[PDB]
Amino acid sequence: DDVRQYVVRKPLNKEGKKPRTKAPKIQRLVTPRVLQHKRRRIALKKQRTK
RNA sequence: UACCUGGUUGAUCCUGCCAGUAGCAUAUGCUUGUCUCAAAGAUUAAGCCAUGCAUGUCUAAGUACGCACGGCCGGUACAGUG
Repeated sequence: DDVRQYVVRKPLNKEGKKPRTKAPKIQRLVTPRVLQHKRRRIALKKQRTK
């Protein structure tokens, strides 16, 4: 199940400033780039052995 | 530039030092118009210190929910400067 949709977003409301909601950058999350880094590491091991 | 000169005697040769003589280095005195380079609290006290400064640092690439600013949908985790 999606995890980014379940983060707590904090609301902001300043005098004169239009209102906005802000959410933190989720850490230790699995993204395509984490998998890409893992695959590149594994492939580097492959080329070393070869 | 491998150099000497005055002084012992009534006078003479000599030992021999004193003094002269030139540079260099620190201080000091007098004087001082340009211009270039340039040493400089070592000597006495490695004595004592008011105050200020002299060591900080972020990239695309460790960590950003500081509206501190800021976007184009404030129902798309993280837009960016920070």
